[PDB]
Amino acid sequence: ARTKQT
Amino acid sequence: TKLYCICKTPYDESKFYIGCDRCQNWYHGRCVGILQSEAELIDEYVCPQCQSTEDAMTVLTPLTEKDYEGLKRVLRSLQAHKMAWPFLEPVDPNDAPDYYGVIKEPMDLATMEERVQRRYYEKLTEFVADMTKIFDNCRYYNPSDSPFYQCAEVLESFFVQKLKGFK
Ligand SMILES: [Zn+2]
Ligand SMILES: [Zn+2]
Repeated sequence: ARTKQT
Repeated sequence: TKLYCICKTPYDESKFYIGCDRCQNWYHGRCVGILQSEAELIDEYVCPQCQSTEDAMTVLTPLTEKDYEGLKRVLRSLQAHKMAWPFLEPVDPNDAPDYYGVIKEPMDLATMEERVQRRYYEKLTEFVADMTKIFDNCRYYNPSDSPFYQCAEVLESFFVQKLKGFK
């Protein structure tokens, strides 16, 4: 999936 | 520089985001009920609204090749059901008078098979409408404690389960 994490 | 999520808020690098592949918007994982580890296990993501729209449109999209084959397998499983005995064939007219006297839109699994064969159905909703027509005709014509009615109940329940995940 396409995510943005820290 | 933009606003994301159902909660209309700018990007916060410290928050976990996931991108919907249908609408291309971004969502806080916390706002749509998915954490990072769960997100790791899925290839495409689809946000709740987009997912609702897909669920709702399954009955409306055009029937494909494979869909028609699937409808044939569904009818076959129904025709084999023990409680399907009253619905296999049209009611014999010279047998049940008042049946056609009060039922002007009969339906039966054999007729449904013919309709599937010639692609009379173009949307799942039409197929489901005819299956429902079978059970509602039955429940309209027979008392609720009678075997006919209860057979309609059993097979409709079986049908609803068989239809899950179809498209
Ligand atoms: Zn979406
Ligand atoms: Zn949010």
